[PDB]
Amino acid sequence: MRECISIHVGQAGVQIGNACWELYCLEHGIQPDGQMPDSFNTFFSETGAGKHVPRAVFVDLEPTVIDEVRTGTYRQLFHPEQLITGKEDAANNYARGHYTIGKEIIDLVLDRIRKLADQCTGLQGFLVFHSFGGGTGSGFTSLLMERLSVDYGKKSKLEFSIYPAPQVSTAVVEPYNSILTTHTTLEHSDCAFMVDNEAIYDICRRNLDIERPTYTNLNRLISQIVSSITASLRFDGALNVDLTEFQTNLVPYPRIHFPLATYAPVISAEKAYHEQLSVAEITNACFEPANQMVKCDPRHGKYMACCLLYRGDVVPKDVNAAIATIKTKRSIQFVDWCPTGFKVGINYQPPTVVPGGDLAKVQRAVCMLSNTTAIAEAWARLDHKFDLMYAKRAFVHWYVGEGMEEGEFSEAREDMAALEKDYEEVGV
Amino acid sequence: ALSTEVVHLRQRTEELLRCNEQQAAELETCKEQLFQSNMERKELHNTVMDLRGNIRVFCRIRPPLESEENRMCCTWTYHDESTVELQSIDAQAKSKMGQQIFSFDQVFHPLSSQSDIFEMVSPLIQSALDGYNICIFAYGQTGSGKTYTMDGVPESVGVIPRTVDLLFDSIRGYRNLGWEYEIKATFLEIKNEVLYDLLSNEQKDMEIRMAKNNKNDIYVSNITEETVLDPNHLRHLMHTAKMNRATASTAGNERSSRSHAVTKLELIGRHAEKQEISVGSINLVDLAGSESPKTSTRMTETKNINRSLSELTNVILALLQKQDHIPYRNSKLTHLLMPSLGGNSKTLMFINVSPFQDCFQESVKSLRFAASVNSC
Amino acid sequence: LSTEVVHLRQRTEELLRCNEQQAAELETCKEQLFQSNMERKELHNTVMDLRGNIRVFCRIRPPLESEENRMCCTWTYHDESTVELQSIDAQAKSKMGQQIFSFDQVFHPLSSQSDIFEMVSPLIQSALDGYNICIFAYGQTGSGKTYTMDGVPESVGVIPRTVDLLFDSIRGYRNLGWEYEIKATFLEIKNEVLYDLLSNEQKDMEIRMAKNNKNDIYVSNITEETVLDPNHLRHLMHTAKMNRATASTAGNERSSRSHAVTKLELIGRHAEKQEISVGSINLVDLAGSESPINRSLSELTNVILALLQKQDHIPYRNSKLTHLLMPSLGGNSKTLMFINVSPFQDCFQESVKSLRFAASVNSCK
Amino acid sequence: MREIVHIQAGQCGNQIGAKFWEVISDEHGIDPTGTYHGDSDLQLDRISVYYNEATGGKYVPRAILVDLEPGTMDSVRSGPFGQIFRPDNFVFGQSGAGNNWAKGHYTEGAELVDSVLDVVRKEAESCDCLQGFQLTHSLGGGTGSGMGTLLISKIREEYPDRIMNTFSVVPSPKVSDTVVEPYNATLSVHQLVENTDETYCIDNEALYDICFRTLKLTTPTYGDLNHLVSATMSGVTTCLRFPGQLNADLRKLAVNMVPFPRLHFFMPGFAPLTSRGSQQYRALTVPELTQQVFDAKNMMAACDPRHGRYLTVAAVFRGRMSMKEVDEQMLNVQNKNSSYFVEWIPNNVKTAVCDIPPRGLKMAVTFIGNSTAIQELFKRISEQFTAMFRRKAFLHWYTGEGMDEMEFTEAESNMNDLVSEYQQYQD
Ligand SMILES: Nc1nc2c(ncn2[C@@H]2O[C@H](COP(=O)(O)OP(=O)(O)OP(=O)(O)O)[C@@H](O)[C@H]2O)c(=O)[nH]1
Ligand SMILES: Nc1nc2c(ncn2[C@@H]2O[C@H](COP(=O)(O)OP(=O)(O)O)[C@@H](O)[C@H]2O)c(=O)[nH]1
Ligand SMILES: Nc1ncnc2c1ncn2[C@@H]1O[C@H](COP(=O)(O)OP(=O)(O)O)[C@@H](O)[C@H]1O
Ligand SMILES: [Mg+2]
Repeated sequence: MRECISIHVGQAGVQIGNACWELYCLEHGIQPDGQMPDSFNTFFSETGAGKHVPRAVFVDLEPTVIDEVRTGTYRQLFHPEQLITGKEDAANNYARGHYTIGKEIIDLVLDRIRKLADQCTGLQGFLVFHSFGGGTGSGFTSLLMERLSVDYGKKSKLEFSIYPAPQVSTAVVEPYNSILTTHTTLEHSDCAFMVDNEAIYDICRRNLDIERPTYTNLNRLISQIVSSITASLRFDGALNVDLTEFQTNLVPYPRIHFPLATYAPVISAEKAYHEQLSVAEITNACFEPANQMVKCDPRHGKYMACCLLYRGDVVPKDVNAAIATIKTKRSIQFVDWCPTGFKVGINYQPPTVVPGGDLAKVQRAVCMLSNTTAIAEAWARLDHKFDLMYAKRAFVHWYVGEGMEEGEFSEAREDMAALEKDYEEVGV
Repeated sequence: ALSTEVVHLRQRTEELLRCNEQQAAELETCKEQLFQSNMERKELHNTVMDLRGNIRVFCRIRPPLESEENRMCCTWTYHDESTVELQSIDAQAKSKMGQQIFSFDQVFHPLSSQSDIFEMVSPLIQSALDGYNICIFAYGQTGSGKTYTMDGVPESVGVIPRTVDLLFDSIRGYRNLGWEYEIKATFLEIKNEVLYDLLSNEQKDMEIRMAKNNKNDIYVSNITEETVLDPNHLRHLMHTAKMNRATASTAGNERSSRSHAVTKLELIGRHAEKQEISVGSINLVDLAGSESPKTSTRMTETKNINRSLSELTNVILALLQKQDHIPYRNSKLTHLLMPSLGGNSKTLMFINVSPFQDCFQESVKSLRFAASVNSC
Repeated sequence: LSTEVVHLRQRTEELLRCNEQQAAELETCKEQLFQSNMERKELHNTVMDLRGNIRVFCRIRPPLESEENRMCCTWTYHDESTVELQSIDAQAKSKMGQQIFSFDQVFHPLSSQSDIFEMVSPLIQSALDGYNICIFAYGQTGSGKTYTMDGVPESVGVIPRTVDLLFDSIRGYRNLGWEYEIKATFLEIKNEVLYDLLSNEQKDMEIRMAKNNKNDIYVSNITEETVLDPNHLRHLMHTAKMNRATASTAGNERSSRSHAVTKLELIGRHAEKQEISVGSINLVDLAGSESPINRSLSELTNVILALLQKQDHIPYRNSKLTHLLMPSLGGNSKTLMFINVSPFQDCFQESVKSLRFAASVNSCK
Repeated sequence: MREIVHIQAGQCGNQIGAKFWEVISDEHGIDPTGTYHGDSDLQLDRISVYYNEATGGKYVPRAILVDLEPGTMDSVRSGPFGQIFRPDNFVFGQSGAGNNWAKGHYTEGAELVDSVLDVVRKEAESCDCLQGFQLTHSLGGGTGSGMGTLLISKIREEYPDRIMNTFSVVPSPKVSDTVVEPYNATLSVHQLVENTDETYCIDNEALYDICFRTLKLTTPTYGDLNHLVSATMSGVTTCLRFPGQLNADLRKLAVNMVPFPRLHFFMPGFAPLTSRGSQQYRALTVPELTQQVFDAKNMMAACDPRHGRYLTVAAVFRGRMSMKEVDEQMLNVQNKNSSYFVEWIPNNVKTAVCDIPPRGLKMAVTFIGNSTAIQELFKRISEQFTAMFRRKAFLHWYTGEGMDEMEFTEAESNMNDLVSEYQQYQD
């Protein structure tokens, strides 16, 4: 079995994993205790006794959210020794999470993940969920990525990091952490999927029509995304696509490995009745800039590749017709050298809606894994924010006093600039 | 032949006494002229410094050893005497870092020895002879040549032995000018952001305090300030500091190569005839290694070691941009060296780099911010 | 009576010893004076070089009483080194683009003569350092070039002011061993022909390479007077202007088109030592820049721009004035340029013709 | 578990700390005895940060009470929630500073610093992983300033990794309570800018405005005045003591708040301040809290932020809410008040939404603003300090204690540098 494991660092990672594994155990009829009153073998190391232990490694530098998950309904579900806890948070610092607490727990976390790996028969890849402005989600994430690249390298390292929103930054020092972790993860992450908080806020505003969206709903959407991604492994379909094929299909070059996710059937229960939810209309919807999970305009940039994951009662003829119609579209721009990248992940396992959720029962769902030129401007403005911070040397004292030098900040900034140069020369 | 000798030698008395007064009056004039003659060049020389500098950046690349020359070394390209280009041989580094060109005041060839450094000594001591607070900084990584140029070797002495020898013969000339110069030696160490004494083994409490005369004048309480009487006495003063500063430098890299030693020679020149007192100071200061903190055994203070370098980099940039406020008190090193960093004071900025490929990145960090000084 | 003889016998011996030490100590300080003076020379020269080039200087002059009814131009001042001029004709204001020119310093009509001498004082020391200097007054007719150089008795020009500073330093330098002789030659370049301003005896004059320095130039048959004091040179300049035959009353073109070259060679010899200096200052009052002979003016335009370009060959011998200043346009020396501009709309087309020369200097340097 | 040690200096600091401990016990449902009687187990989860475990299911505050006049704590001991303290914590002198920083830092401080240092170590070693120290005091008197200046200097040099919370009460601009409070304050801030890394400036005059105008109170008793500070200060640590959507702590805001080490003086602010009878007229949602907490009418300090620029803004939330509202509203004020925000720090807002609101309330907001309006307060003190300096008023009391006059120049000079930085970064 081509089994895979997931990692959860930072409060974002822990909450996302909580919602994700909740959806997972809902999919296979797994009780919160861990038994089912094969398909689930990929993510659950079910023993002889009825305890389907998840292949999850939750790590945090503060015990708050991990204690919360140890208090919820899933405490007995997770293996107690899996949950690794620190004592003090990285406090918005890449410096702390990469030098001062990261290497003081990295031995324990690497031992745990190695024990999990030896438990697995056929290793498929790695899943990590974190943030960018998060101190843990930058420092610890980059340190773990480089460590795993050293340890394995040949395996599949997949990032589900969340993008810092273009207009709002909850952490005032987000650009520093983002730039440092991008610099230290560019050469150690096979493919890093992108999702933005502001974009999903707008989506749940205008599509879910919810006036009070909490982090729970964002985590529900992210769980739906990951379930669509992993359906081809956890279930059979007409064309099953594993994580290995993702790097072949998506990335043209080693550096350009930042696709953005998209989910078309994001309508609410009330609007479900007024629409038939046909394949063609949802396929068009997933190309709408307003439906993108990243705050950017895909209309402004050419596409590099499009990975489509379909689940439910879907017919390949309809998918072929929809993609043919999209090929004829004008606003949908593309580059010439790769004019045939539309790899499909058709499957016939309908998505399951969590009780008390905001999504509706939808027969067919599509997960658009777009890779396009529409992230170059986001990188440019992130680097501009970094330059604004660095020009007055504001907040530099903390980082130089807890693990690095401003020379390293210059290195990261110029590395991001070189990435922008490569991106723009590929775009033309 | 007795009575005639009375008149003749009385005439000789008038002939000599007239010559006594003739030579006395213009002896005062020539001494008066020499003071303004040295005062004219005093304001002429710093004008030369001001137009071309007053924050001078110099770079020296040390030569690889006979076995280290076969070791991989990044390509060194010298466009001229003021610009140096270093390129990483690795193709992947070329694609991302690209061309690394930097502009400085002067570039030192690995075969330049100490000749041109001694050529820089004469203008900088003249600024000290002008009673100016002049400071020099030895920046670079471990083994890049900071210790080879500051202290030196018996066959080719460093700046400190050369400065002392030239300073002593210089003040002998000014002793002919009626100037008596009192020179004070102060040795201190800045490790873990707390000051020590190099000349005393006793553990005393040190604190930075402004002098009674002026706020801009800074002293440290309970220091062992020694009055210098002769070169050999002064030479022994610096020699006494080396074994007191005995710690791992390359074998362990524990405290040395990560330390800030401040050697200040306060010169107090006085002229009894013209009641003029000239006050100056030189700061033979070497800087800590700017290597990235990887020694997790004591990585906490290495950040403070990096903090002093970072704050010092912040301070020098503030001077160039004409910033009204300069954060001198953010670090002990900057606060102590505030008199020699602001206003009419002049700073030599000496950076040491290593030609090997593994040190290319740390060399780049040294060059870019030093070149940023030249840009502004 | 023999007792007092013995008393003055030792008095003679002690006064010989005291004076011998007094003189021996004196000479050591005297030698220190020479070595202290020579370093100041290079420092002054270095400052001039570090300043770059002392060219690109514009001096705007105020309108006169008879020029009150004339129409001016829109003079825009930027900081203290850049000046912009625009025509009051709004129809041409949108067609002129950017009439902006940046200078080393900008002189406005409120600047007194002493302000100009502030930048002229340092080069006098450089002239004493054995370096050739020149002062160029350039612009259209009526700009004020003669006022900058010669001026009026109320407000003297650079020529009266350089002599006062020159002699003040010379007498002060007498305590520094050096002895100086001042040689004055007054010459006018009418049209590629050299005329002597100190003698009415018309002869033929030619320019030849120096016998002791092939890179130096001496003028044959020129009247070369030894200046004794500022009174002597003031009389010498009065003779030059009277002999110049100022035909501004009838036939002003003849007087205006002729260039006025004032060369003052400084020679410094030091006994009991070695010192050779042939530094000279050429106070040239250039002619009108108006469009039409102009061989000297046009070549002076080309030679200056070529020097800033570090051109391999300089057409020094392409005109009399440029070849007259062939040793006075070298690399080690420092050059000054004054651009006098009339603040009038009728001269606006001439004003821009005086300023784009400077705009081609900084863009070339 | 990131425990915090509490130190109270001066009688003002003692009273404020008493109010703070009583409101904290209200949060955790603790009787005067120490027996827990609350209902939410979340209280027990982080009960350790402020309460040490005691036999029989009791708890004692992790507080140190420091003073020079024994009578103040006697009222505290006799008053409610006085016996809750472990009696060994009561450390005091007998002489008394007498509103003289000279006594409290060189003579009375020297003889008593050792007494309080040991019990600090005893409490420090009674913790798993110490987080930091919180100091409650005032800059007006001598006990609240002499102790604090000495202790913060002391605690820093043996606990450099830890963070320092100094709840200094800045002297009022107009209603002066001490003839020589410029001398205390100016000498106080000398150690503050060197040792601590976050300071909350509170002014009674502005605090008087909050109760009299915003709360329309008529009897501004110090118990009420300290109540607002206590409520404001508890909200700073609720993210540490309680779970939330974005669990922050003192370490989180430490890096966020200060762009530079010296600029660590902030303006506290508590949003929900409905008057005695205005709660009926006012709806309670995220919007009303946003603009109310961003008014100069509501700042605890006596400085108008409109005179300067907000270098850094923190916003800690309590209760049940959707963070989308706090998302755009912080964005909203970021756009309308662009003049009030520094240009070279875009999106300079920190959000720390928690889950548990204060008892008797539904939503709460704590505002921590590092604006540049502080410099107008320092120059007011600087002018007052230099007004009474060259005339040598009351100098003999300080000089005769054993300090040189140039030391007064140090505090004046060093604090002047703090002033110069604010207007420099204001442009
Ligand atoms: N989409 C989404 N993002 C979240 C959620 N919870 C937290 N985040 C993000 O996580 C970031 C918080 O920082 P963390 O990743 O937890 O980093 P940390 O462990 O707190 O360490 P420091 O950042 O130094 O305090 C915020 O910027 C949020 O954007 C969530 O439930 N959903
Ligand atoms: N908010 C508040 N402030 C107080 C209280 N008591 C005193 N103060 C303030 O504290 C200052 C008194 O100085 P203090 O430090 O207490 O004197 P010390 O204890 O002898 O050093 C005055 O300026 C008051 O404004 C109180 O109960 N509440
Ligand atoms: N700053 C000034 N103030 C008053 N008069 C001036 C000034 N500058 C020039 N002049 C006038 O200009 C005349 C000199 O003519 P000038 O313009 O120098 O001839 P050229 O056209 O050869 O330059 C003088 O008569 C004088 O009155
Ligand atoms: Mg004329």
